[PDB]
Amino acid sequence: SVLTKDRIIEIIERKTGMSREEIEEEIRKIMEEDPYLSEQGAAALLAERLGIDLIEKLMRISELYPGMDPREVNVVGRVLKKYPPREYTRKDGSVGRVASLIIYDDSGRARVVLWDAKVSEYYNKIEVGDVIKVLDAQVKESLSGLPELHINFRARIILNPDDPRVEMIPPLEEVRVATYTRKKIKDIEAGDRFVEVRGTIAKVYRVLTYDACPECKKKVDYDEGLGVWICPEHGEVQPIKMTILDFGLDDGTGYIRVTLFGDDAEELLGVSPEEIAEKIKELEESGLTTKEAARKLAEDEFYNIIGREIVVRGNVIEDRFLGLILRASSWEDVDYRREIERIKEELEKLGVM
Amino acid sequence: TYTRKKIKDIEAGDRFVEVRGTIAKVYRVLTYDACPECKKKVDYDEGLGVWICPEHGEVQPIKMTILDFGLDDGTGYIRVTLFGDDAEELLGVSPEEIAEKIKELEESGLTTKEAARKLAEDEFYNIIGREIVVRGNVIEDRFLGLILRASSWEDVDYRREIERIKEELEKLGVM
Amino acid sequence: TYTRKKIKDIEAGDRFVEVRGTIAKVYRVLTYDACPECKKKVDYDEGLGVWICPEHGEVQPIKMTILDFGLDDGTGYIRVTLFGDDAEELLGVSPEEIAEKIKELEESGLTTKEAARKLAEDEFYNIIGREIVVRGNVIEDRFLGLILRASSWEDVDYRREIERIKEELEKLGVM
Amino acid sequence: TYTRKKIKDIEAGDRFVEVRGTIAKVYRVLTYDACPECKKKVDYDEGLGVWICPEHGEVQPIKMTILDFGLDDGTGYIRVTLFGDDAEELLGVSPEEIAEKIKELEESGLTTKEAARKLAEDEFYNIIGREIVVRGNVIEDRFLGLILRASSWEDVDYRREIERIKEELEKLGVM
Amino acid sequence: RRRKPAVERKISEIREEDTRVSLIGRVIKVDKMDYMFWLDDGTGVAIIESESDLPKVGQVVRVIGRIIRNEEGIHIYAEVIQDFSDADLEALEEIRELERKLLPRLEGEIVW
Amino acid sequence: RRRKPAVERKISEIREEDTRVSLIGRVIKVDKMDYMFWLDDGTGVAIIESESDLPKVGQVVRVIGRIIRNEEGIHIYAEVIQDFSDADLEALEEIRELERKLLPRLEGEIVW
Amino acid sequence: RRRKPAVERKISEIREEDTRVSLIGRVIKVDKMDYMFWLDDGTGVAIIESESDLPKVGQVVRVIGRIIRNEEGIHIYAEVIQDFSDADLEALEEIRELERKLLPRLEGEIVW
Amino acid sequence: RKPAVERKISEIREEDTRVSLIGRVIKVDKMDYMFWLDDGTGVAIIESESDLPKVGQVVRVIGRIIRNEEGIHIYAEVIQDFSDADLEALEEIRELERKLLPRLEGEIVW
Amino acid sequence: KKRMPATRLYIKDILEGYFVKSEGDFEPNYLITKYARKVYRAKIVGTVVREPLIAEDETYGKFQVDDGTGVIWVLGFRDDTKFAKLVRKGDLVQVIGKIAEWRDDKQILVEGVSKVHPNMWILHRYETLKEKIEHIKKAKIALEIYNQYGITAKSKVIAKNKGIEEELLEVIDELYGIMM
Amino acid sequence: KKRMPATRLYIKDILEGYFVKSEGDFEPNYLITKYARKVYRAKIVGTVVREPLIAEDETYGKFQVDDGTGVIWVLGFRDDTKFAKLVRKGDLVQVIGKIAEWRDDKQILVEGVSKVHPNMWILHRYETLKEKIEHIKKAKIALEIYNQYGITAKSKVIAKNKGIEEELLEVIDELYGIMM
Amino acid sequence: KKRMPATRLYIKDILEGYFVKSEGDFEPNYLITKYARKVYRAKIVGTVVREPLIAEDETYGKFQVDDGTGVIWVLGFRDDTKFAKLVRKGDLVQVIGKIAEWRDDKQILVEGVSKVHPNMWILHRYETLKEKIEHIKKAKIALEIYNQYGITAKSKVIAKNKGIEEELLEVIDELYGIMM
Amino acid sequence: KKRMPATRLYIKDILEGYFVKSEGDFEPNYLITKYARKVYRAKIVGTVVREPLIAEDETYGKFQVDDGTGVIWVLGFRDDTKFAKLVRKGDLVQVIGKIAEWRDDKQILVEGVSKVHPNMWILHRYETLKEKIEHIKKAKIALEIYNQYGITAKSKVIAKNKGIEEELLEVIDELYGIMM
Ligand SMILES: [Zn+2]
Ligand SMILES: [Zn+2]
Ligand SMILES: [Zn+2]
Ligand SMILES: [Zn+2]
Repeated sequence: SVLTKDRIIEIIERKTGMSREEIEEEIRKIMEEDPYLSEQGAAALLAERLGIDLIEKLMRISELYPGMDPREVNVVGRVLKKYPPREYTRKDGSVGRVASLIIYDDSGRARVVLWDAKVSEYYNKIEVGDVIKVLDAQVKESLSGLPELHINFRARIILNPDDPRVEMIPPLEEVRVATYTRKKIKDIEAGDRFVEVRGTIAKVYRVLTYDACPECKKKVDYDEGLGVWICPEHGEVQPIKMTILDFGLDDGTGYIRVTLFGDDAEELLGVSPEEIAEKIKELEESGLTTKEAARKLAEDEFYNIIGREIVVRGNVIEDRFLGLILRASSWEDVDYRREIERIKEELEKLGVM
Repeated sequence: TYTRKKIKDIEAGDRFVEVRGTIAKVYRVLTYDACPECKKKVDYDEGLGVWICPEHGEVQPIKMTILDFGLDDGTGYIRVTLFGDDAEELLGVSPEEIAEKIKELEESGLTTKEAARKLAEDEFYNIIGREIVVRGNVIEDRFLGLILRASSWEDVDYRREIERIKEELEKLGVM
Repeated sequence: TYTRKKIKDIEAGDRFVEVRGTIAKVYRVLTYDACPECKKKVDYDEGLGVWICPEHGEVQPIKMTILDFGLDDGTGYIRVTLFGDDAEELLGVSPEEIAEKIKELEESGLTTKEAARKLAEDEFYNIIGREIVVRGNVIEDRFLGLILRASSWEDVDYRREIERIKEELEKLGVM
Repeated sequence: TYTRKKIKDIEAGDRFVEVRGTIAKVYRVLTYDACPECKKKVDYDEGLGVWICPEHGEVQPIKMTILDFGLDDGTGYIRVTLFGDDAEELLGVSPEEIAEKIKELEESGLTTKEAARKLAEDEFYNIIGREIVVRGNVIEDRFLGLILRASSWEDVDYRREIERIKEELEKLGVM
Repeated sequence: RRRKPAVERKISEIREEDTRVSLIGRVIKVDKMDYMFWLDDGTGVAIIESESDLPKVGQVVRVIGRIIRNEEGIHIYAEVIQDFSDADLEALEEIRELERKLLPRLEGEIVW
Repeated sequence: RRRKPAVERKISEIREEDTRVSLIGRVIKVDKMDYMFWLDDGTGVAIIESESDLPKVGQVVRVIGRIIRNEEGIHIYAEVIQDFSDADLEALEEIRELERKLLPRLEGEIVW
Repeated sequence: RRRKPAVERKISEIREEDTRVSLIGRVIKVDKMDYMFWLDDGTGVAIIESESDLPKVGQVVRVIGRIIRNEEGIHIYAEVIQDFSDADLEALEEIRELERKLLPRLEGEIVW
Repeated sequence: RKPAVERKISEIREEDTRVSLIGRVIKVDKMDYMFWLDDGTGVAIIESESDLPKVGQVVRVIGRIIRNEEGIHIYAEVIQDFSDADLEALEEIRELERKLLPRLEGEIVW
Repeated sequence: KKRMPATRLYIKDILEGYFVKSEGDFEPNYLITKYARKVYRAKIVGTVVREPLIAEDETYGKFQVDDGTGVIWVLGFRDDTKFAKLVRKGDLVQVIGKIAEWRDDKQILVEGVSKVHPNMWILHRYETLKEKIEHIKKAKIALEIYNQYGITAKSKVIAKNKGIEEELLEVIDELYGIMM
Repeated sequence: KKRMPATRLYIKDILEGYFVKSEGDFEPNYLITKYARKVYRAKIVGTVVREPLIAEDETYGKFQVDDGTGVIWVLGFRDDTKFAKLVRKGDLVQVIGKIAEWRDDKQILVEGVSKVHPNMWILHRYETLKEKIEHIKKAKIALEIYNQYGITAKSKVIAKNKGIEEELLEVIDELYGIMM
Repeated sequence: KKRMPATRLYIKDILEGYFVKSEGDFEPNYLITKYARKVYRAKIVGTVVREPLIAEDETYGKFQVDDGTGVIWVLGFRDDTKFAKLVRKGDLVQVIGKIAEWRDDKQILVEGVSKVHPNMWILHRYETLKEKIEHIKKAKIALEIYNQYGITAKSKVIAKNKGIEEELLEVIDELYGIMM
Repeated sequence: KKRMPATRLYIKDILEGYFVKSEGDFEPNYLITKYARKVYRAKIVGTVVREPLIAEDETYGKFQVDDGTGVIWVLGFRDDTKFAKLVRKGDLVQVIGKIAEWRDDKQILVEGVSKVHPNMWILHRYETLKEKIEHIKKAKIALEIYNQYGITAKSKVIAKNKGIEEELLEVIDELYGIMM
């Protein structure tokens, strides 16, 4: 709300020391020049001439945490990754149109989720490497513990703003990440860390959902005698359902088991964990056991992801009953030209050309 | 017996006339009450609360269908009306269904005639462009011109029409 | 000098009449050679094979444009023919470019009238719907009705129209 | 004479062994020349052009058939080979038909082993699933392990097996 | 559900039941970091939230937009901004009063 | 550049220059494993392929499609297949004769 | 009739014996009323006749179709149409040449 | 579906629907395609569809009973011959089955 | 060979008018507003609120116009889409065209569109107001004349004596007929 | 009230005709064929060739029609697109509609489409041939009556006493006026 | 290069067993009975209830086998369909084949079927009961060894000195794991 | 509990390999290619050429895959038939699966089918070419040790220290036995 006519007079009285009658005379001088201005507008113009009108008076992504007033949301960012739009069912039963985007600055990175009609408004016009100005939006905590940006109706997105912080964003080429290690399957042993493997999803072992702490993102034990979930890191907490996925990777020289946790599995399957929850529940309603229902769910409906190449990375460990398994920190789809270059250099080593 | 005649030669007062052609338009579709024995119109009396047929006394009303469309045969255009059984035989839907449809249009907040027109043009638009041969008599309306009241209708007999065209070609000076 | 007159009251033989209206259709655009100084059609006589103006002698003609469109003002439809440089001002384009456009359209194998009408319809369709004031003399054609030859044109005024409609309301008795 | 035994206890080097079971799979069907007196394969000499039998001098060879299949008794799986006329009675097809059929197989561009396999699996599949009693000896082969060479085969005797089942059931402790 | 029509009202006479508002007036000054500006009508000052185009100080313009009601106050989501500084306003206000004092009775007469 | 319509021609009178043809005949044998069927109109036999559907054997059919000419053979790729089981062929042939007998002279009438 | 693999060849190397060919290129000109489009792969321009759908102009596409050989010209009877608007053509041509100049010799080595 | 049931003429029960019987044909009738069986203890009326057995041989029939007001009739569907067979062993093994089987599944758990 | 003039309307009068669809081929579709005005071709002045929506193959192009009194879908079909290529969202326009129906909503089949100054918007306001009040009083005068006799030769004669145009009588007759 | 009858035609004769677009309100756009026949509504029988392209927003529909002599683009706009839902590839239909011009290519704006039996196809062919023969005979009879004498009052007398319809002569005169 | 011998079963046992699907390329599927028995190849003797149905393209052939205990669907794919041609309705046959579960229902994949004599059917009842009693007594005498110690060296040592196969302990362990 | 890795192959290698059918239930079927390579599971990339064919009772589903050198059949039986509904004509798919033989023709049983991008197709070409070259090199290296030494312990040790893998030796021996 703009300051009232009396409020501006009080501010001008404090910042200048002129009496109310003197200010009223200066106001009366104004509409003589412009009779179409309001009394409040005349006071605002007088303050602008006096230099007082700045009553209404650099933020990065790192300092942002859930719970800010959207009015304070003013950040910039260059597109890092662009996800295809997805579909979600609203609370009323209608199906909504949901899309996610990845942007970054020199201070950090954040995940933004674009909702409903706005996707047609901004998703089409936005491309990778572009700069986005963010205002009046909501901040939410992710399953990974990093802030997520929810673009609702009140939120606004601007293409190519005239902000000084645009130039200080590093380009995509300068973006640096970890190195990990590229390795073939046949020559890895237990305990080898930071290893990446590219291949084909050849088998779907298990899909599960279970309750976990919403703060440290780890499983919570439910106490039968007490009736709540006790986290031995935060005490009693409200559980959140998160999913795990166990599948098998193949490369042409071997075949290994890989475990995916939480958000990455969510993106790979493309369904929120809640649906996994009621599907598991309604399989349980058929009298089947938990693990049998999990295998059935993995087999009957999520069979469409077999045969798609991925590039996973993580740390490998050994189990005495299962063999070698690979806990995946994260996964990314392929990049091709790089793999073509590797094949070319391998041909050169072979001594064919 | 019925006599075949081109639509151009149709004048008010002719009887026992049959016409071949195509359905070019649909004007109205509806249903109304009639006596269950003579299939004639009955009058519902609000004061008596009963239906009176001045041939059978009080009777139980039955639904009969009224259909109005337009027929064209390449030389003219005539409005044709169909009553009762043959109408829903051509449409292929039980008359009680038409009664339910016109009613459900009525409580929508719409009056009877425009509801009938909407029903005619919104669900029965597939009968346009079908070869039809009708038999009946012509009657003049001071509001609508010539009207053909079809007693009954049937599909076209191909062989007779082929022979007619052959005869006309022979007469014209080719065969 | 110049008298205002509603279209509904326009009859043949009216002289020095100006109307306010809206361009509701474009009929034809064309151009041709005429005497540069008196703005009159010159005859390309084939006996001497020269452009003669038989009121000034032998002259070298220059190009000028003719436009034929239609005007509507909420009371009746009239046709307007605009001559020469006024058409250039209204369209904002030189006559010469119009000339080579006409040539390149007609060389495609089209009649001069048909090519002219095609040019009018497919290139000058963005001027219809605007508000104009026409000013000229009314002529009668046997096969065209009433046609207004425009001596000059000017865009509509605002305060004069406002005061005239205000005084008309005063005559009405609303205030 | 012949001693009853079970497949689980069958050991190489055993002779005069009689077993009962069912045919599960057929391995090979072949026919080759042999002496008509000692029923032994004759040696064809390229330098002589004749089939010498080095126990009766030169003789005219005659066809004789060899069968290879597999037997199950519920306790083990044994490959078994049968000679000549016993296979004739079991299969019911005279050897010249087998010779003609195999030759029919090899003009297509097939050598002996796969052609015999195809003929066995294409026209002699109906004989598996039929109970058979075999009598013969156990032999050991470096690749095929245990093989029962059947001197003769006989149909299952139901009553003796029924009484054997009854007496073993009594020894179990049921009655 | 057809789109609702715009209704012309003044800042000092803004009603609660309204949703879409067309406002005619002068901007006093603009804050660019927020893409927002202050619009003066002659009877009040309003907050107008621009999306992609920003005006300049001292021109009479007409903006059609949506109103938002919250605890913060009255901030108007601008949708379409148009220039009007080269125009009349006295006759506009006059026809506004005439229009308002004539419409209530016009449809009152003439039954069916 | 208007498209050439389906010229109606006989199998025994198939011309080299044709690109799209229509036939009316009867199927004599069908091979569903290869999507082949043999069309015999009484004056010759031709092979016709299929997109997804094959008719059963013994009924009159009409096929509109493009001619595939190569060294393997002269066969027609079907595009549209219709059933003329109840059709009368004699009248159709009679009008075909009447048409190519009359039409060329008919167009000669009328001047400019 | 065993089905022949779709042999892939460049436009200017189209042979007379070829039956089913796959062509990869771009559409520089299309026609919707004839439903026919021209491919310009750099070495030449080709006429392709579609059945139900057409691509746009300038977007890289791939097509698999049979050959229409006649005195009029060389047309290809399309059946399969896919888009390649974002592919590395240089790698494709490099691997094509590499495959061509390797494989015939590779089968030569080893015996039985 | 319902597994085939085998029963006996004098002990046939109402609850049974599809039943197997064994008996000897004593006489037939072609007008109704029907015939009579005896197993030494009773008479069974069997209504065949088109096939006809002969009199005096032991046979087995798979049919379904028709419990109507017209009398006793068996809607037979299968007949098979056993003239070469025995039956005392069949009866003894049936008795063994009845006196053993229902006890066996009750033994042991999971 | 004549063309009837366009009449200037408020959009609201267009939305809840009574649409008479033609039957023969020698007369056009038209609209009868509440106060018995016969409208053939409409002409409006107003703003555009949304981006024009035109198909990729320039078959049809439609957008929206608002005069502060309603929402109207201005359409242009086939080769009329060129008109829809002249409009960008956020500008005053003047539109002229026919009136037609679809899915129970009034739509203007476009015939011409142009950009125009606000002063013409004020002119449109004044003109439509005066025309509306004129037709109101004329129809009110004709109401009792219709009610007392209806359509009779004496009624036509006396209506001519008061100087009421002939058409209004049958306009009122058709309006009353469509009342039932 | 008068709806003029629909005449049966070959597609080629429709695609070859001369189109005259009416200017006034009370006149329809029509097509004068090569042999001086005036058609308002066309009724053809043909085989659907390609699958109907129906807009997702339910605005326009279109499909092609062949009958052995030409292929034409049958359209349907606005509320008429429902008709373009009743047919599919391979069908054998009968189509009745108006005549429209677009991009120098003729089209039929549909007002009715319905499937038929092959006997309808044969009868349609006979009927169109016979009707064409009759009209070309009449035009041959009238051509010399027009060209030798012209348009005179006694020319109409001659036309009526020899059984020549009056409309044929001004149709022929307009045809010539077009072709010069 | 080994083959496990087939085993004779009641149909209800196959119907009400537990299907363990091996996932490695060096172990096949198998079936666990309620009484802790491992079955690889089924082998039953019974009567067909329905006529064989065979696909026209010779791809799959299945029919129904019944003995009074249950009805089972015996299947053959591809070239095994010839077996489905060897049997006519109403006969008393013997079937030997594999085990595989479809839509939560057990199945027998055919490998060999033959005509037989009823005396063998009595022999079949004899043999199946003789196997049943021995295996159930073995399970009974091994259950205490399982649940007293578990998977320990001493447990299997005392079991093998008692006269019980060691693999039965692992079979019981697998069945108990399937229980929970 | 092991599963052998899948190999990447040209269709012209699957068509011209030798199919070895295992007899024991503990070993799977396999195929030895012309250049002495044993394949358990194949993994091809190809374009579908015809519409997927589905059983009405959906006991099987099959379609055709082509990459540029030959056309092969993808089958799915019983439970797996769902896979045959994941693809449509005109797609660029990647198929991982097993190998099956039926009427002297080699076919693939699907185990996973997934759509890919053209860049996947290019990667497939490059990778398969590299693998083929490497295997040819190793094969010609090991062939002369096989021929001039034979299968002896010292020969195997020399192969081990000469960079030749062990089981390739009996691969060569099996190929030589089969070709005989
Ligand atoms: Zn916690
Ligand atoms: Zn009555
Ligand atoms: Zn001059
Ligand atoms: Zn000898």
